[PDB]
Amino acid sequence: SPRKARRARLNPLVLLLDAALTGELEVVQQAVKEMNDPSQPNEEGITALHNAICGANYSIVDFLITAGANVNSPDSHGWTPLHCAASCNDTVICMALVQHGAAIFATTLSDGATAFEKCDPYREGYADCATYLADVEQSMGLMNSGAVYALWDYSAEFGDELSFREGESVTVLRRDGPEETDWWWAALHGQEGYVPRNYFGLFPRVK
Repeated sequence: SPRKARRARLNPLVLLLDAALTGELEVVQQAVKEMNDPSQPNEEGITALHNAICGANYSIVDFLITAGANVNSPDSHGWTPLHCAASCNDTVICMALVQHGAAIFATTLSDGATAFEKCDPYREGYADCATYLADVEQSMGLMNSGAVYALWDYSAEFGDELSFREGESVTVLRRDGPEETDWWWAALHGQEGYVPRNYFGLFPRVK
């Protein structure tokens, strides 16, 4: 059952997404080498990683992450790979994503929810997944000496805000600051300022 050249008139991205959804690893492997960007989305913002997650294809997910697939790419509705993993209550995938640069506080375009809030209480594994994500959220600015990793470059909009580049480590000084629920007082190279929570991961992206 090796991989083979597709029928000439079929769209390769479509075959990629189906293979990621059903579980055909070699096909995914072939597509990834041929395409320029393993994070290539269709018209709906859906990427191979999104489908691998929903299909519970652990082998394909690891391959894609290791290959550099954008673990934070949002679809047309603002759902990132972490949001999909949570809605399936798949703790193992959530962990793999978190450990490779997932933005814990990213929110969807629809209903503006975080991954934690997308856990499905109607499906099995709900308690375990929600608890993990809740612990992940609480450990930020506390664990690893209070350090979090920027997942994107950010240019301060105000002097009281902090500028930073993708991949840099930021220390969270004030987390539960009441005056700002979506920002944290932080430190980068001796400078102190506010930074948006959704720009950070517990771990850095795979470069």
